[PDB]
Parts: sequence; structure tokens; C-alpha cells
Amino acid sequence: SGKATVLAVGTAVPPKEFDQSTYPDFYFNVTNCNDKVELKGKFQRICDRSGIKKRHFYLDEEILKANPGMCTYMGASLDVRQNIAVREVPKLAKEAALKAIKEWGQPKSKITHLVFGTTSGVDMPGADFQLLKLLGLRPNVKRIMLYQQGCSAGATVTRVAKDLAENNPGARVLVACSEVTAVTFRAPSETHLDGLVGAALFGDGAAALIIGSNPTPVEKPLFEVHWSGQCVLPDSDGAILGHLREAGLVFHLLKDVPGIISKNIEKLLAEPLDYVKSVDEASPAYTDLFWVVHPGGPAILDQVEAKLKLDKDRMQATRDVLAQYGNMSSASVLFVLDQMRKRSVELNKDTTGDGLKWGVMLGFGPGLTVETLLLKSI
Amino acid sequence: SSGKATVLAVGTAVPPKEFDQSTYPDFYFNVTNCNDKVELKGKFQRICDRSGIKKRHFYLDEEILKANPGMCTYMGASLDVRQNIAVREVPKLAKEAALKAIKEWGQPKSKITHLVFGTTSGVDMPGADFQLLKLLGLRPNVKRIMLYQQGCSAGATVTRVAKDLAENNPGARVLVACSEVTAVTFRAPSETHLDGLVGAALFGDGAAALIIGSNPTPVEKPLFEVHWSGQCVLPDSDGAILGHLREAGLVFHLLKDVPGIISKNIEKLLAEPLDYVKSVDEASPAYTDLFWVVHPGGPAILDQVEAKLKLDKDRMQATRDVLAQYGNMSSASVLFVLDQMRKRSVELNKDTTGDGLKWGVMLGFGPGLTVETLLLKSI
Repeated sequence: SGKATVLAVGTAVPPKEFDQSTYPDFYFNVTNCNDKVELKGKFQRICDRSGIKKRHFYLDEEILKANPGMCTYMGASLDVRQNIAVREVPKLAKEAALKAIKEWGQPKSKITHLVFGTTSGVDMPGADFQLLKLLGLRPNVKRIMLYQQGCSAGATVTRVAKDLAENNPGARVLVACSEVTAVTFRAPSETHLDGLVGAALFGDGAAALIIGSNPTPVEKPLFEVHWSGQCVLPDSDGAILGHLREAGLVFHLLKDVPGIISKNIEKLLAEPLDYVKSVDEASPAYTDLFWVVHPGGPAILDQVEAKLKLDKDRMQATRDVLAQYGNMSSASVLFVLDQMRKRSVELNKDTTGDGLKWGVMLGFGPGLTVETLLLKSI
Repeated sequence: SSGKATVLAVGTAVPPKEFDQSTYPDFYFNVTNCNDKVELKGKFQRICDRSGIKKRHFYLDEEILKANPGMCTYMGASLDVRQNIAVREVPKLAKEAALKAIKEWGQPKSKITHLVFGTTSGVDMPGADFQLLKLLGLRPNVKRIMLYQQGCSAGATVTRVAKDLAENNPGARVLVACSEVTAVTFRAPSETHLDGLVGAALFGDGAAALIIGSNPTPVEKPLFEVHWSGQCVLPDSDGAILGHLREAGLVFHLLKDVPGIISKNIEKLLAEPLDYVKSVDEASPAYTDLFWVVHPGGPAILDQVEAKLKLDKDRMQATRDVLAQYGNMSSASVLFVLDQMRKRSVELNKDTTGDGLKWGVMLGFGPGLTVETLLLKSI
């Protein structure tokens, strides 16, 4: 009752598709690293088992050529990366938001709050202001701009929107996450093998939501947000580091992220499952929940599926997003929320959440931090 | 008049090294090897002389700067060393302010449920919010909101954010911290960048922290209640303050009269919170019947709002006290003013924490031009 409710979802990607099978050829070509046959072979193997069929990128041969800094491994390049990201992140978000807003069907003057998440560049005024402007929202929309957040921020913006919507009568929150790999793209290097991983998995994309409490008769609820939590996992210090430098944004992976999440995932779920027990007086198996999971990559999905003994269909909405768009950082989990709803229509499900009642939304980022939200289907 | 997010503690911290504003231009034009720029230095001395600042505190000094010549140039590449400094020092300064807040609060730190961190000084992953969680040893399941690259309005933003966290979650106690270090903005003066001289005159280092929660217990000590909160972009202000993060650091551009724009629109901003006060109290205070917790952007903003609203000269005094002793510490500043409001209430034997008055306005200003407005109630 009065719970923050997802009322619309919209998504956007750059038009240009990069087929994953051939991406090594393109990548090692533009970075003039063709002479590194053993490294290229390693990269092709990573791409081949990534579970990704294609990614969408704003970045193309023309732009990368016009800006050779970005085609180096660690040369100066932040300024052109910023020029690109500061401009394109809000633009891609407007596209997603206009689709959310259409779905919602209400006038945009009714939007009272905006939460913007990204890991791709920073500016003042922020991407949140640029989007307010691009959409012609009211000037007194209350904004929260979440910069440099990482892959957990799709979940983070839903958590933030939940308290805005629930504590403010009438509030209608526009949530937008938008990412463009302009700030992380770099030449592959034998001295940065963990860097191959991001190069294989990260793609561009934006996703938006409308969230509000007390949906009106003309609004259409998709999911309810019942419980929200965040935590730093044990023995995970330094797992993912991301340093914004003159060379742009560099990642360092120093621990087994899939394994750590796997190791702790039952613990993470304990309280949201207590809450369900409080309301439904029952205790579902993990496989009796639907899953809206950040597609960090195939290994996290496989190992959580194995650990929690999930029917193979449960990760399917997540893997669908991974297959078609790769890892778009914070926007990704909201793409999965959309896909979850889309398949409920196509596969004639009894609810928006794979025909089940309760669902788990999960995002993962530097910390190692996990965001957990308990959803209810409609 | 029950359940409103309440300030339960305030703590502040600044780097120990003090720089007298009178002689700041000597130091500044010297470490940047710009002594030949004598007319420029004259302009800067004048700007510093009318700034209303007696001293600032800085982490940066001659030794650090000389060890990092990139930072003493006008637009030379230096983001890497600036980040090295900011990513380290921003959460450390925040920790000191936060310990003071937690001390005043009086409760175990395990009862902290949320952390909101604001800064304009560097970015890292994990963020300064994570760093501060670790430095304080809070529970790993404290709920964090990390606000990077925000600018001068973020002291008020984190208070708007904390209000909803506290009010929608029963027994929530929110640690709020803003922390700023000028390592990312410091650079050589230049006749090509005259608006850079404003920032060089005004900006200082500092951090501040609150504890905020709804429904204070009898062992907690309320300072201020947050009754209303708004944020708005001002009309005809497009491009007034730009801030770009580049390879040479954070660069600021001032393309419009920020004090004029704020003054031109201030009464309109206040209409809605004053309607709230009319609804609750059935009468309309004059602006000078409120207490004022204002971001000390610089002397001109304070002077012009004071005049526009016909404020008694004493209303802006807590704000001016912070400008005098610390300068413009970006996001943190308005929370120093909140502290100073309470402090002068004790020492001047006021009837309430808010200069003896019931209702108060909190104002933060930043790029957009954005204004954060909060209505406070004193205790």
C-alpha cells in the first residue's frame, strides 16, 4: 500500500551495432595492436564466451581515428572523452526518457523529481540539468545527480526514487541511467589483462523509469518496490577499482567478483525474504522468485544460478539483455526490468514477473557493493 | 509538526594551515611564478581586499605545490596528481567532521543507517562514501548516496536528500558529510581567465557533517527541523556558472551576474516556503522575521539579498562569520553556517537555536543556475 511503483520503462541505444564475433578484428585494428597475435587470440576467446551477440556504440572508426589519444593504451585522452560523454550521455537518456514518458502517458509537467545515474563523464551543471532542459521539464523539478557510480547504479537510482515517491504525496519520479564507453575505451595491453574484460563486455545504453506511489486509474503499474538494501560484501576490498585519470577511466579487477557474490548471495537475500515471510507468511524457494539481475557478465549469472539452484529460465531475461546489448553498466538492470515485462506479454505470463509474485533486483559495483531490491509483480 | 527530519548534530573540520587573505596574493602569484604579472596581481589583491574573508584553510602549501609543478601552471596537465590528493584527503577531512557530529549526537555509530556524501573535489570508485564508511567502521549495510561534482549547492542538496531518507524510514539515522579540497581547482592566474580570480580569492577547504533523523528520542538533542525543501533553475541564467573537469583539473567559468540573478528571483523562491509557514501559523512573517542559513558564495550575494529583502544587518551575520573565518568551502559551507547559527544562539543567549526566531531559510546556490531552498524550524 502506497509503495513506490514502476509505471513505465523506456530504453535507448546508439544506432551502430558491433557484432561480438568480429569485434576483436575491429578493436585490434583501430588500436593498431594487430601485431599482438597472442593477445588478440585471448581477447577473441573472451568475446566468444561472453554471452554477448552484439553491442551498440557511439564510438566508431571515424571518431577514434579523429582522436588518436583514445586509441592508445594510456596516453592523454580525458579531454576528448569528456567532450563526447558530456554531450552524448544526456542525449541518449532523453531518448529513453521520452519512451518512458510516452508509456506513462501523462504530461511531463507532472514529473516532480529526476534521478540521473552515470559512470560516463562528469560536468557542471550535470547531465541531470541537461536532461531537464532537453525534455522541457519544469524548472523546479527536484534533481539528484549520481555520478561515477558504476554498475550498481541502476539499482541505486531505484532505491533513491523509492523514498522520493513514498515520502512525497503526488510525486512522480523520472529515473534515468545512461552510459557511453567513450571514457573507458582503450588499446589492449599485455600489461592490463583484466582490461580485456571490460573491452569485451561494456556496451552503450540508456534506460528510464517513471516511479510513483498511489497510481491513478489512468496509470498502469508494472512492478512495486517493497524493500531496498545496500551492503559491502566481506573480504572483497579492492575487487573493483576505477580510477579517473588523464588517460580516462581505468578499471582494475583484483578479486573473483562472481565467486564473492555467489558466496554471499543467500545472506544478502535473507532480509528481503524475511519481509516476504512477514507479509505472505510463507517462504519461497529462490527458484520461486523472478530475477532482474545486472548482467555484469556470464560468470556471475551462471554461478548465482548454480548456487541458488534456479531453474534455467529465471536468468533468461538477464541473459537476453546480455545477448543483445552486453553490459551497459548502470542502465543494464533497467533493460532487464523492461525485458522481464516484455516476455510476460509474449510468453503470456500471469504476472509482469515471469508469472511469479515476488522478484529480486540486484546490482553490483565497486566495494564490492551489492544493491538488493525486492519487487512485486503486477 | 511531528516527524519532520531533524538535525541532531553538526561537526566541522578544516585543514590546519591558515592563509591570511591580506597576503594571499603574495603567496599565490609567487608559487605560480607569476610575479611579473603585476597588474594582474593588483587586480587580485583588490578582489581579495573586498572579499569579506579574513583567512582560509588549505591542504595545499608551497611544499606540495613545488613537488607538483603541473599544479602551478595555468592549464598544464595535472589531473592525475590532483586526484591523488583529493581522493585521499577529502574522505579524511570528512572523517574528522563526522566524528565530531557523532560525538555530539551521543549514540553508537552502529545506529547510523544511511550515509550521504557530497563533494566537488575529485572522483573515485569506490567513492568517498565507501571510504568514509570504512574509516568510521560503520556497518557494511549502511545505505549510501554518493554525490560527486555537485558544486556549491550540495550542502543543501545532501540535506534535501537526507530529509526523505529520514522521513520515509522509521528509526533511520543519516550521516551527512560534505568535504572539499581545492587541489582540483588551484592553478596559475591568467589575464585570459579573469573569472578564475574570483575562485582563487574565495574558495577554501573544509568539511562538515550532520546527523539527521525523524522523531528524536528523549536522549537526542534536536537543533533544527527541516520542514520544506525545493530546488529550482533560475530564469535567464543559462551558463551563469560552468565547471569543466579536464586534464588540467576543474576549471570554472562565470558568464553572468550570479548575485543579481539570485536577488532578482529571491522573493519568488521564498513564496512557497512562506505559504507553508502561513498554513501552519496563519500569519506572514517578513523576510527579516526569519533566520538565515545562507551559502557564503561571496560578499556580493550576501549584500544584495540582505538589501533586496530589507534584512536587519544581523540576519546575515552567522553566514558572514563563516565567510570571514573560512572562505567559500563550496558544498560544506552552508553546514558551517548552520553550526555557527547554533553557536551564536548559545553565546548570545538567544531564545532559539535560530537567532531567537521560529522559522528560517537555508539557501544553497550552484551551476544551472540552481538554487536549493529549505525551510527550517529552530528549537
